[PDB]
Amino acid sequence: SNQARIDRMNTVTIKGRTPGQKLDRESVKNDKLVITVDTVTYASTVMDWQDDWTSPDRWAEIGAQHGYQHARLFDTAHLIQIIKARKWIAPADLKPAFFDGKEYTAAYNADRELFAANIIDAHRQGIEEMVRRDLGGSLTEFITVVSPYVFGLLLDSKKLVNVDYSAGNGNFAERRVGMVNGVRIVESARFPAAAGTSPLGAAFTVDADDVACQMVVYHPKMTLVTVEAKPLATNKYPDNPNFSDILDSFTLYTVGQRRPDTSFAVKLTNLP
Amino acid sequence: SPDRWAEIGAQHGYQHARLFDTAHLIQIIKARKWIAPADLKPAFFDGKEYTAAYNADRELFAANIIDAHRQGIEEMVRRDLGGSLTEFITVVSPYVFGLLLDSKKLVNVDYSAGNGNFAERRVGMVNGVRIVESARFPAAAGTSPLGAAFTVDADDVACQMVVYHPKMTLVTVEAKPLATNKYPDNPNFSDILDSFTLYTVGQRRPDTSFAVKLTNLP
Amino acid sequence: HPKMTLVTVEAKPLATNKYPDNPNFSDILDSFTLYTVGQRRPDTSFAVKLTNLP
Amino acid sequence: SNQARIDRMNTVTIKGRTPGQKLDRESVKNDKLVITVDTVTYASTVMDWQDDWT
Amino acid sequence: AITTGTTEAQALNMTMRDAVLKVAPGVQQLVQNSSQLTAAEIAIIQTNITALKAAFTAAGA
Amino acid sequence: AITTGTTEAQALNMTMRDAVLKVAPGVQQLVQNSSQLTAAEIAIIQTNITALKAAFTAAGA
Amino acid sequence: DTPYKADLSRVHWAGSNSDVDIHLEIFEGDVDSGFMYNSFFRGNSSYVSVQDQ
Repeated sequence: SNQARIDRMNTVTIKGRTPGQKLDRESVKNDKLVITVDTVTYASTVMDWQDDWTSPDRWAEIGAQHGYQHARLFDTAHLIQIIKARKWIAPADLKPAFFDGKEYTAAYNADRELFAANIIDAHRQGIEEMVRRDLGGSLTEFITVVSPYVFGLLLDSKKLVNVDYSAGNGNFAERRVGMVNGVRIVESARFPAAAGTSPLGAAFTVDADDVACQMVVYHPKMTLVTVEAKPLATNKYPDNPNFSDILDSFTLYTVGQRRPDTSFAVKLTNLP
Repeated sequence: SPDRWAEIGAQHGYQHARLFDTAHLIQIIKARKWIAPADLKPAFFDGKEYTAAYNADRELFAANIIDAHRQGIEEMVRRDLGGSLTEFITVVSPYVFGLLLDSKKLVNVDYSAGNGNFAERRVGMVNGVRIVESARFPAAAGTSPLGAAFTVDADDVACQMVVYHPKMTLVTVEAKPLATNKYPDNPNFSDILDSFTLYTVGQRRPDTSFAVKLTNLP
Repeated sequence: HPKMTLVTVEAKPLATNKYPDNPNFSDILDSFTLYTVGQRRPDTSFAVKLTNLP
Repeated sequence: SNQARIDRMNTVTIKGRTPGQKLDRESVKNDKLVITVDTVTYASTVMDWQDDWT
Repeated sequence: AITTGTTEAQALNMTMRDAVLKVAPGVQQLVQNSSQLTAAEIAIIQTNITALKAAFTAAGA
Repeated sequence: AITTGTTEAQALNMTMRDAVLKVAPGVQQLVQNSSQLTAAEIAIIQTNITALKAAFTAAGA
Repeated sequence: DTPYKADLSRVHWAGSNSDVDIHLEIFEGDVDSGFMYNSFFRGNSSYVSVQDQ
């Protein structure tokens, strides 16, 4: 098929009693979730026999070049889908057990230290919100992804690199930093650069507001789900009637959100 | 339909576990109002409460909180309890726990070396008493399943820091541990599942604890 | 046609259950089932209708 | 569950050709069928212990 | 126009879903067989259809 | 009013049934996730609902 | 532009033209619910038992 399903359920409530009284009972609610696959991504190349007979071989180079684009597109789609989950509003039927998606802002400043302080404050707010949801015991499993700009800005903060406060964390000269608010930091170059469309489909379009979010925190198990109908494959065949050869590579998959309650995004505002 | 009893059974226990700890804190938050009886006055002291002032700058607010804690520690020292500061415990909410780290004297190394680390979100002590973080503080005013003695007013909701002695402040009386029971109701077309317990929490020596309140929060 | 006209969908075949009711000093016996019927191929059947009956 | 599904499909047609001619193709079409169960039928009787013992 | 920003719009969007999912299983029965075409059930279908239009108008589609 | 037992009625009912299943999946995505809430996608749902209304009017429901 | 576009046979697509989706969902053992929690203050108090007295 081209769909998958996952179930959802609520919680219960406690009450009190005295001798001679009867116990009361309450109902429990439930819902569902579905994802679908809609698009095939490919790349093709053709050549003639006569040209192939009078030139050095070059098929290996093109074969090697084919997969880099696939990997880049996969990573870009992953990040784009992570970013978009900052606007969900939980339905009232699951309110006690499910929450909303969050977003926090950092104000641009001429000085770099103040900008870093604002960013760290937003991250702290997010971490406190996460801790309030009984998730504080698993902060060793969360991950923080920052674009190179934010990664460079983080080293300019008055702390996180100063031995007086954060001994053994980072080094300014060597461009190194390991942790913030108890969570790891990872640098990625796959963040979107400008508004536009994507080959995957219409669910991956990005506007000006989306591009401003250059920092996100998520759980690598309970946040996203990937649905796959055809893994990446290649096949080179000859077209005997036409005197030529062809090479193809194609795949079919998609990405969707599972629990937007375990992530948040930080937004930079009033940029030049 | 498919079977779904295991999840309900798990939630049944999670909810009891969540209620136990909040019922534990609600009683400590109320001891601040205790007044000793007249006949026992010379050997028994009244409970105490201290207030902190909200400010836009975070460091000044943290300083206010630290001074409020210090006042209570100094009061404790005067009752000949200063020789047992290693037995007391401090319970702080996530908000106040995050406010402490901003102070530039508990985490610095020129003062209080060896205590805490800014990048790792680590703090060890405050005024000689260790810190513990909990998320069980009451969020809104209302009644409780445990009776009228556990009602919380909009003033008890404002206390977010507490100090107490584990072995001398509270006492727990129990009559039946947690149990479960599932059974069919043959005369009807239904199946049922139940959980129940019987216990309470009381006050033994309210004069060994104090609470701090945050005022004028927006 | 006994093989292509109808279909039967069942969620519980016929069963029985006998139990006592202690507080009411009595005994009960029950039998129950849950099923339905539907049309699979109306193509292979027809009906004959009588008209103008008195 | 409480419902079941059955599929439906169309048929094809035959053609012919002489040498040099190509072959045509045809499109088939689909549909489905669904059934549901909602009601329970039962019977019940009750007896007293004093009459049962005698 | 449809909106998806706030809890006020969330309630209307949620109402539309369960308003349309009640209509969905009746139209299939209307066409797949002659078993359930009694005049007493077309009446229920009609009330569900009427409720669907009110849900759409309330949601502002 | 809805009618059955004729070719025209069957065609109208088939069209009304087929118009509903296009709207059916859109509403679920409208409320289950935030990945498909862009302004460009709600336009398709708007046209689907507009066609569903015309189908209802034509069928007479 | 494929020559076979007008004569395709689509399996789970009904209607006058193959546009309506009637596919089947695929389900496994996945159920999302509330997060877990464990008690912490169980040992910080004096305890007395009067269960059967």
